[PDB]
Amino acid sequence: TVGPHFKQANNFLWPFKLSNPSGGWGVPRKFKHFIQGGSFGNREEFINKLVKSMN
Amino acid sequence: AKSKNHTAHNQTRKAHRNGIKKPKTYKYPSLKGVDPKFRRNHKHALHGTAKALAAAKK
Amino acid sequence: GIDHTSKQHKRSGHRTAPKSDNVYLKLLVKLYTFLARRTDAPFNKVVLKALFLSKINRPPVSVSRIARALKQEGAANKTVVVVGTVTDDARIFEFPKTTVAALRFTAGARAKIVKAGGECITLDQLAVRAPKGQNTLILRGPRNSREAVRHFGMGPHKGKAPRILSTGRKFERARGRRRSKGFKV
Amino acid sequence: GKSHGYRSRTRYMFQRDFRKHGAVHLSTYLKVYKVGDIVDIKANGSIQKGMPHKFYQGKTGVVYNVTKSSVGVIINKMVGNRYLEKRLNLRVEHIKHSKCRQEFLERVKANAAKRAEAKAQGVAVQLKRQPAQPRESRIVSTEGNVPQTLAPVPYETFI
Amino acid sequence: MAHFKEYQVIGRRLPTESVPEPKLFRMRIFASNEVIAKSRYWYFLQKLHKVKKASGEIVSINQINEAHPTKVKNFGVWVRYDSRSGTHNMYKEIRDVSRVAAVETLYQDMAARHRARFRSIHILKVAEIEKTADVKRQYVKQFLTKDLKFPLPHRVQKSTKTFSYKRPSTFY
Amino acid sequence: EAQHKLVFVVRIKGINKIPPKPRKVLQLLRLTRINSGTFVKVTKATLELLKLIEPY
RNA sequence: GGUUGCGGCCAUAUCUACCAGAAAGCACCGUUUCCCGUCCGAUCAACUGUAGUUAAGCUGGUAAGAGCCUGACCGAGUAGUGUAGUGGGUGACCAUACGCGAAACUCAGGUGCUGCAAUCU
RNA sequence: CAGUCAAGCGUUCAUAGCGACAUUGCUUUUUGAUUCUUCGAUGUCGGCUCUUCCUAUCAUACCGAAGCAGAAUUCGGUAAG
RNA sequence: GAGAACAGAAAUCUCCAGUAGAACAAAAGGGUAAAAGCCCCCUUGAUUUUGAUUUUCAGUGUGAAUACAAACCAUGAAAGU
RNA sequence: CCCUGAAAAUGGAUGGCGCUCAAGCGUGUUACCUAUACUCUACCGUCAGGGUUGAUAUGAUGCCCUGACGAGUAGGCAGGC
RNA sequence: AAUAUGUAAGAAGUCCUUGUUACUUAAUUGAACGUGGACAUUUGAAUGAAGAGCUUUUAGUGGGCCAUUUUUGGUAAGCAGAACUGGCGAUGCGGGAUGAACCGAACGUAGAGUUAAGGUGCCGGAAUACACGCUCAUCAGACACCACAAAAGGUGUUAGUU
RNA sequence: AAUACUGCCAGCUGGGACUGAGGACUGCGACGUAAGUCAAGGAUGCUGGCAUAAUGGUUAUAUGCCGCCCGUCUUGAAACACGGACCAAGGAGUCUAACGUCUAUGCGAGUGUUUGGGUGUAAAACCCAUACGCGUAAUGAAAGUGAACGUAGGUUGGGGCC
RNA sequence: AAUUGUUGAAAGGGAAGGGCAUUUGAUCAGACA
Ligand SMILES: [Mg+2]
Ligand SMILES: [Mg+2]
Ligand SMILES: [Mg+2]
Ligand SMILES: [Mg+2]
Ligand SMILES: [Mg+2]
Ligand SMILES: [Mg+2]
Ligand SMILES: [Mg+2]
Ligand SMILES: [Mg+2]
Ligand SMILES: [Mg+2]
Ligand SMILES: [Mg+2]
Ligand SMILES: [Mg+2]
Ligand SMILES: [Mg+2]
Ligand SMILES: [Mg+2]
Ligand SMILES: [Mg+2]
Ligand SMILES: [Mg+2]
Ligand SMILES: [Mg+2]
Ligand SMILES: [Mg+2]
Ligand SMILES: [Mg+2]
Ligand SMILES: [Mg+2]
Ligand SMILES: [Mg+2]
Ligand SMILES: [Mg+2]
Ligand SMILES: [Mg+2]
Ligand SMILES: [Mg+2]
Ligand SMILES: [Mg+2]
Ligand SMILES: [Mg+2]
Ligand SMILES: [Mg+2]
Ligand SMILES: [Mg+2]
Ligand SMILES: [Mg+2]
Ligand SMILES: [Mg+2]
Ligand SMILES: [Mg+2]
Ligand SMILES: [Mg+2]
Ligand SMILES: [Mg+2]
Ligand SMILES: [Mg+2]
Ligand SMILES: [Mg+2]
Ligand SMILES: [Mg+2]
Ligand SMILES: [Mg+2]
Ligand SMILES: [Mg+2]
Ligand SMILES: [Mg+2]
Ligand SMILES: [Mg+2]
Ligand SMILES: [Mg+2]
Ligand SMILES: [Mg+2]
Ligand SMILES: [Mg+2]
Ligand SMILES: [Mg+2]
Ligand SMILES: [Mg+2]
Ligand SMILES: [Mg+2]
Ligand SMILES: [Mg+2]
Ligand SMILES: [Mg+2]
Ligand SMILES: [Mg+2]
Ligand SMILES: [Mg+2]
Ligand SMILES: [Mg+2]
Ligand SMILES: [Mg+2]
Ligand SMILES: [Mg+2]
Ligand SMILES: [Mg+2]
Ligand SMILES: [Mg+2]
Ligand SMILES: [Mg+2]
Ligand SMILES: [Mg+2]
Ligand SMILES: [Mg+2]
Ligand SMILES: [Mg+2]
Ligand SMILES: [Mg+2]
Ligand SMILES: [Mg+2]
Ligand SMILES: [Mg+2]
Ligand SMILES: [Mg+2]
Ligand SMILES: [Mg+2]
Ligand SMILES: [Mg+2]
Ligand SMILES: [Mg+2]
Ligand SMILES: [Mg+2]
Ligand SMILES: [Mg+2]
Ligand SMILES: [Mg+2]
Ligand SMILES: [Mg+2]
Ligand SMILES: [Mg+2]
Ligand SMILES: [Mg+2]
Ligand SMILES: [Mg+2]
Ligand SMILES: [Mg+2]
Ligand SMILES: [Mg+2]
Ligand SMILES: [Mg+2]
Ligand SMILES: [Mg+2]
Ligand SMILES: [Mg+2]
Ligand SMILES: [Mg+2]
Ligand SMILES: [Mg+2]
Ligand SMILES: [Mg+2]
Ligand SMILES: [Mg+2]
Ligand SMILES: [Mg+2]
Ligand SMILES: [Mg+2]
Ligand SMILES: [Mg+2]
Ligand SMILES: [Mg+2]
Ligand SMILES: [Mg+2]
Ligand SMILES: [Mg+2]
Ligand SMILES: [Mg+2]
Ligand SMILES: [Mg+2]
Ligand SMILES: [Mg+2]
Ligand SMILES: [Mg+2]
Ligand SMILES: [Mg+2]
Ligand SMILES: [Mg+2]
Ligand SMILES: [Mg+2]
Ligand SMILES: [Mg+2]
Ligand SMILES: [Mg+2]
Ligand SMILES: [Mg+2]
Ligand SMILES: [Mg+2]
Ligand SMILES: [Mg+2]
Ligand SMILES: [Mg+2]
Ligand SMILES: [Mg+2]
Ligand SMILES: [Mg+2]
Ligand SMILES: [Mg+2]
Ligand SMILES: [Mg+2]
Ligand SMILES: [Mg+2]
Ligand SMILES: [Mg+2]
Ligand SMILES: [Mg+2]
Ligand SMILES: [Mg+2]
Ligand SMILES: [Mg+2]
Ligand SMILES: [Mg+2]
Ligand SMILES: [Mg+2]
Ligand SMILES: [Mg+2]
Ligand SMILES: [Mg+2]
Ligand SMILES: [Mg+2]
Ligand SMILES: [Mg+2]
Ligand SMILES: [Mg+2]
Ligand SMILES: [Mg+2]
Ligand SMILES: [Mg+2]
Ligand SMILES: [Mg+2]
Ligand SMILES: [Mg+2]
Ligand SMILES: [Mg+2]
Ligand SMILES: [Mg+2]
Ligand SMILES: [Mg+2]
Ligand SMILES: [Mg+2]
Ligand SMILES: [Mg+2]
Ligand SMILES: [Mg+2]
Ligand SMILES: [Mg+2]
Ligand SMILES: [Mg+2]
Ligand SMILES: [Mg+2]
Ligand SMILES: [Mg+2]
Ligand SMILES: [Mg+2]
Ligand SMILES: [Mg+2]
Ligand SMILES: [Mg+2]
Ligand SMILES: [Mg+2]
Ligand SMILES: [Mg+2]
Ligand SMILES: [Mg+2]
Ligand SMILES: [Mg+2]
Ligand SMILES: [Mg+2]
Ligand SMILES: [Mg+2]
Ligand SMILES: [Mg+2]
Ligand SMILES: [Mg+2]
Ligand SMILES: [Mg+2]
Ligand SMILES: [Mg+2]
Ligand SMILES: [Mg+2]
Ligand SMILES: [Mg+2]
Ligand SMILES: [Mg+2]
Ligand SMILES: [Mg+2]
Ligand SMILES: [Mg+2]
Ligand SMILES: [Mg+2]
Ligand SMILES: [Mg+2]
Ligand SMILES: [Mg+2]
Ligand SMILES: [Mg+2]
Ligand SMILES: [Mg+2]
Ligand SMILES: [Mg+2]
Ligand SMILES: [Mg+2]
Ligand SMILES: [Mg+2]
Ligand SMILES: [Mg+2]
Ligand SMILES: [Mg+2]
Ligand SMILES: [Mg+2]
Ligand SMILES: [Mg+2]
Repeated sequence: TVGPHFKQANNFLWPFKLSNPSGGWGVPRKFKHFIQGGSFGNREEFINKLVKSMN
Repeated sequence: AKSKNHTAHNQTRKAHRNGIKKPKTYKYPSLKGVDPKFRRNHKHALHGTAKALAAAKK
Repeated sequence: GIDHTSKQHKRSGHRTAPKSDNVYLKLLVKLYTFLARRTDAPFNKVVLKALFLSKINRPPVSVSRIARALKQEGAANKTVVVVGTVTDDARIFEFPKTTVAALRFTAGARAKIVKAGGECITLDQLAVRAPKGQNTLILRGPRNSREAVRHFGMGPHKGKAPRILSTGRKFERARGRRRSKGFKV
Repeated sequence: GKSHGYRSRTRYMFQRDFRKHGAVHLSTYLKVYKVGDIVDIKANGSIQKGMPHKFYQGKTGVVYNVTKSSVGVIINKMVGNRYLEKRLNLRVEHIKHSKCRQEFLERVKANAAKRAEAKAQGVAVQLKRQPAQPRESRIVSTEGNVPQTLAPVPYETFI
Repeated sequence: MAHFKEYQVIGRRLPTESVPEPKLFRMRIFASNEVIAKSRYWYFLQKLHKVKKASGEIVSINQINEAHPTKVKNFGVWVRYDSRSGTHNMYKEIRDVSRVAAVETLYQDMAARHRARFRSIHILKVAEIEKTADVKRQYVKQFLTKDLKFPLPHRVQKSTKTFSYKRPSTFY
Repeated sequence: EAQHKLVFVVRIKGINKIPPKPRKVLQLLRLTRINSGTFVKVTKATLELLKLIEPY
């Protein structure tokens, strides 16, 4: 909710430590934007499926 | 026997080891090179308000 | 691998036990490492460290410096602690009462401290008397009265005393020291 | 050989702005400076005396000495991997009051108000600046405003 | 660029004090997911209006599902693309069953025949051709002649083991 | 809708050959190794940060 | 509101052609004993405020005026540019991705604001 | 050493054979430029000898073209047997 | 530019326009119009004592420079310089 | 896209074999292979944070919990043989 | 303009009262340093902080080379010289057959898993997988850096334009 | 109405692989009316095989994949750069005078017995008077002069203590 | 020790030697109880 204490609530959490995505990446080359068929920058609603494969 | 002439490759790399110290700030800085006439009086005027505060714990 | 942000495998850089090898010194450390782990009282952590300190960081507290410290307002009954030797000083003619805890007292110093109707306490008797260090006055000697610091930071316009082995004129007092022989510092 | 003198490279740096030459206008000598004022250094092409070095052009610093015709500004000069302190003896035509601090002051005098006017009301204040927050939820209406479909357009030449 | 969906997109020049309710423009983008679709929307709006994403906002992004997906249609298609020597408009005709399934083969055809990748095409217009004989292009008109039939000769069978003991037919 | 107010970032690109500026922001977001990942509150004064490091 | 002495910002105050300016003020204007300076009382100095004038200075208005000033989704999200790719291309060069973004151009509106002090139908 | 445009040369006729101004290439037996390799050493012109390879073919084989009547020549193809 | 005997492309005299299109030892770049330019008048501050400061920098030196302090002077009605 | 333009010296190189509705070119969709990287665990060493003199057994530079990190020439230091 | 760059975002702060002097004002005027007094962590942006500050003494180094971008001389150069960053040097590992510098990823000893760059006919682990086209070369073609080709042509075929 | 697609469930459930660190108890829980029970701060139960070269170690060989000569100087060496046929044994940052930082020890406004004398179980240990050396005063070319206005000052941070 | 003779075992299609791993041959420790 990004509530009043999100700074200390957030920084309390030690930076997360994911695996390489399980399915793979779905792009062929990663270091392009998402919009250009690569993997970086804001992909929005989809940052999830990615994360739930790296977890 | 000509040799490289000059460069600056690898000198911000070195600058940012021990990394460009911030300039260091002091309450009550030096009066160095302040108006000699201002100081003459100020010394006398500091000597005055001093006196006025030992006379204040009499 | 990791973008390291801080030099890895860093040593803390504070002594962790005296470098000296004196049995008695190391016992004192055991007294105070204990005292300091189990007493939540400041004075025990300060003393513990200072016992690790090298001779250079243990300048002598003189007996007159001690005398003066008592003249602080409301300080005249506190018991002064000097983690290191304490030296005599014929320059005060008088000297007060109190009780000085110290690593060492010189011949001259305990004389004057006792002669004044006083007491000389080794560091472990002070423990017993003041486990929380209640009512102590810790003094340090002056660390930069050392000769060597004169020559530190030498360089032009630092006015900082040559490393020189004879002195006098003929000994680094011409060119680059005066307006009329080249220049000045 | 190469050249490297006190004013080198300052061609346009010390030039005069356009149709703004001639004597300088008298408010420049009216402004009053006391120790601790923040000043913005900018050399004046027309006053050759007491002129800042080209380096300190566009550099701000604080006046440490006030004298008949001149201020004394100190400026922090990062040389090497450090900063040194340089004192600069500028003339008044070349210095000026930095508005950099205005927004502060106009906000501290204002941070007094909101504080008193709210304490004397019943606490709750909040007077820390916050970055631009994203936009909230909204209903953009369609009445008198049907969407206008656009397309890409073919390739013309016109020449 | 992928498997395509059609999206209407709608944006408008972020409101101001003296211009609340700015004007709203729609496009129909042909893209694969909604994140690309909005990218394209801004790509093209800044080719017509004084906007950018920085100063506007998308009002609605809505998928458009083909109206009759089991009605074969004849699609005319209008395109602008960049070649290695300049840029040029085109028109092609695609026979398929949904505006989107056509945009797919378009980008394939453009790629195979004119070496043009996604980045260089602009889909000017896609349109269902109502009456026949407005079908201009031949590679389509072939398939609109009455009671049409045709064999599929020299038929070739996907062998599922490495060795075979027959000797194939291509019969059909 | 309201613009999103919170973002989650995971570092994609490895450790080496990274230019000084974004190499700094990656640290201030605690993303100092590949495939680790933090939350970031979405405000201009971080949205620029987010911008500064998309390639990674 | 005018004017004047002193101003601030220093063309929305400037440039070109006309026109209008009550009152007071400014001006031009009269004299050459005296201080004063000129090849020349034109400028500079003195005396008169008398003997004359709104001609000019000066103030304001006119103009599809020049100039200058302001603005706009005018051009133009263009030109340039920070970042990205094992993008395209023989190259020259060029698309696209996340951002920042001119100058000209074209249309509109404007044509000194104002401080201290004295004075004026 | 080879091209492209083709204004011109060629009685006439641009291109049989040539070709200006321009412009595009190639080659590495020219010569430069460079100083990467060798200065505790790669023996340094020419010839003699003798082998092999390249083809941008001088001859020989079979061809197309000609401003080829014949004879002679010329431009060109396949070609280093 | 428009005007005046010899006098002419150029001698000297006058009026108008004139943002600097001139001049300021010198190379060039800044800068300057009741001036910084030109003509005049009075001058020696191109002086005495010793520190701070900027550029070059090692924040040594040398060169050059800035702004004060303390004298003695120049100019001008004066502020000033 | 293909062809012509397109000429060098031992015999030879899309890495090789070979491939032609490709095993070629453009583009799309999935599945799959495997770094000293990533995730989890174990062990070593380093650094750090804590706990523990209470006797009546054996290490207090010791014992116990905990977290993070580990490339390396010249070069420093350390602890060992 | 972009990119780059100076300062600022408070307790060393802010507000009232009225003390010192030989500077300075016409002037207790101002300047400068102060005594007394009023207001605390939403005390004045964000993110980070395996803390911050400080001193002394000493090694090696002071032949450099490459890559993208900017960039000077040169027809050019695997040429010579600058700028920013990243590298190689000093660094192995995976990909690029091969290779100092490219791509990926930086190394304690191991296990299981997932991947990067790059690949999956056979050599060779991995679809002789899927789908639309295009190409037939009596010197086809086949993956960045990279191991080169141009003007000009074609009634080969392909799809487009007026 | 259905379905697809995208998303969620602190809904059920099968197969397969790797691990099993720890070693009384102690924590947070979970199920039970309850007694007790549990998958809740790290593997136990049951059954069999051999008790040996079975497992394991060493070694030779073979087979898959990988592996250039080391040393040096160099931007760059496996280099078509140098030394090196092979073995043993020698073989290179010392000692001294005078010094800087640092540390340990002694004593401390002083400190240094060892030129010397005394003395001895005789190059040892033990002892010691007079000087000297460095330090406890500085600063000037020198003649020379020579460190308390004051609780050895005022201000601002300061650990610690009260 | 280099280097050599004999004997024994073993490998050897333009060097030899090395890494990880396992077959086979030879040899060996410990551990059951
Ligand atoms: Mg898998
Ligand atoms: Mg799956
Ligand atoms: Mg994948
Ligand atoms: Mg790939
Ligand atoms: Mg997982
Ligand atoms: Mg040389
Ligand atoms: Mg060179
Ligand atoms: Mg050099
Ligand atoms: Mg110490
Ligand atoms: Mg001390
Ligand atoms: Mg001393
Ligand atoms: Mg020293
Ligand atoms: Mg001396
Ligand atoms: Mg000097
Ligand atoms: Mg020059
Ligand atoms: Mg210049
Ligand atoms: Mg002017
Ligand atoms: Mg001057
Ligand atoms: Mg797009
Ligand atoms: Mg655009
Ligand atoms: Mg386009
Ligand atoms: Mg199949
Ligand atoms: Mg964050
Ligand atoms: Mg932020
Ligand atoms: Mg963005
Ligand atoms: Mg009148
Ligand atoms: Mg007059
Ligand atoms: Mg008038
Ligand atoms: Mg009139
Ligand atoms: Mg007037
Ligand atoms: Mg006008
Ligand atoms: Mg463009
Ligand atoms: Mg750009
Ligand atoms: Mg890259
Ligand atoms: Mg590129
Ligand atoms: Mg070109
Ligand atoms: Mg753009
Ligand atoms: Mg226009
Ligand atoms: Mg030619
Ligand atoms: Mg021609
Ligand atoms: Mg003919
Ligand atoms: Mg003909
Ligand atoms: Mg002819
Ligand atoms: Mg021709
Ligand atoms: Mg060539
Ligand atoms: Mg060549
Ligand atoms: Mg030749
Ligand atoms: Mg050489
Ligand atoms: Mg040579
Ligand atoms: Mg040799
Ligand atoms: Mg030889
Ligand atoms: Mg030779
Ligand atoms: Mg030879
Ligand atoms: Mg020889
Ligand atoms: Mg003929
Ligand atoms: Mg004939
Ligand atoms: Mg004949
Ligand atoms: Mg032929
Ligand atoms: Mg032959
Ligand atoms: Mg042959
Ligand atoms: Mg005349
Ligand atoms: Mg000269
Ligand atoms: Mg000049
Ligand atoms: Mg004037
Ligand atoms: Mg003259
Ligand atoms: Mg002189
Ligand atoms: Mg210097
Ligand atoms: Mg220095
Ligand atoms: Mg220096
Ligand atoms: Mg320096
Ligand atoms: Mg010197
Ligand atoms: Mg100068
Ligand atoms: Mg093709
Ligand atoms: Mg060969
Ligand atoms: Mg080839
Ligand atoms: Mg292949
Ligand atoms: Mg193939
Ligand atoms: Mg393909
Ligand atoms: Mg799938
Ligand atoms: Mg498959
Ligand atoms: Mg690896
Ligand atoms: Mg590992
Ligand atoms: Mg401990
Ligand atoms: Mg290491
Ligand atoms: Mg060891
Ligand atoms: Mg030993
Ligand atoms: Mg711009
Ligand atoms: Mg900044
Ligand atoms: Mg008084
Ligand atoms: Mg107070
Ligand atoms: Mg902050
Ligand atoms: Mg934090
Ligand atoms: Mg910390
Ligand atoms: Mg050093
Ligand atoms: Mg050094
Ligand atoms: Mg040198
Ligand atoms: Mg050196
Ligand atoms: Mg050297
Ligand atoms: Mg460039
Ligand atoms: Mg070069
Ligand atoms: Mg790089
Ligand atoms: Mg490096
Ligand atoms: Mg080297
Ligand atoms: Mg390196
Ligand atoms: Mg590397
Ligand atoms: Mg490899
Ligand atoms: Mg690769
Ligand atoms: Mg990549
Ligand atoms: Mg093979
Ligand atoms: Mg296989
Ligand atoms: Mg061929
Ligand atoms: Mg050919
Ligand atoms: Mg050939
Ligand atoms: Mg072939
Ligand atoms: Mg390419
Ligand atoms: Mg290759
Ligand atoms: Mg051409
Ligand atoms: Mg062509
Ligand atoms: Mg064609
Ligand atoms: Mg066209
Ligand atoms: Mg579902
Ligand atoms: Mg579920
Ligand atoms: Mg167990
Ligand atoms: Mg266990
Ligand atoms: Mg219950
Ligand atoms: Mg249980
Ligand atoms: Mg056995
Ligand atoms: Mg066995
Ligand atoms: Mg056995
Ligand atoms: Mg067994
Ligand atoms: Mg057995
Ligand atoms: Mg054997
Ligand atoms: Mg072996
Ligand atoms: Mg190999
Ligand atoms: Mg070797
Ligand atoms: Mg070399
Ligand atoms: Mg090399
Ligand atoms: Mg080597
Ligand atoms: Mg070689
Ligand atoms: Mg040599
Ligand atoms: Mg040799
Ligand atoms: Mg030996
Ligand atoms: Mg030796
Ligand atoms: Mg040392
Ligand atoms: Mg000691
Ligand atoms: Mg003494
Ligand atoms: Mg002795
Ligand atoms: Mg004897
Ligand atoms: Mg005796
Ligand atoms: Mg004696
Ligand atoms: Mg003595
Ligand atoms: Mg001394
Ligand atoms: Mg003295
Ligand atoms: Mg003297
Ligand atoms: Mg005397
Ligand atoms: Mg006195
Ligand atoms: Mg006195
Ligand atoms: Mg004070
Ligand atoms: Mg052989
Ligand atoms: Mg047993």
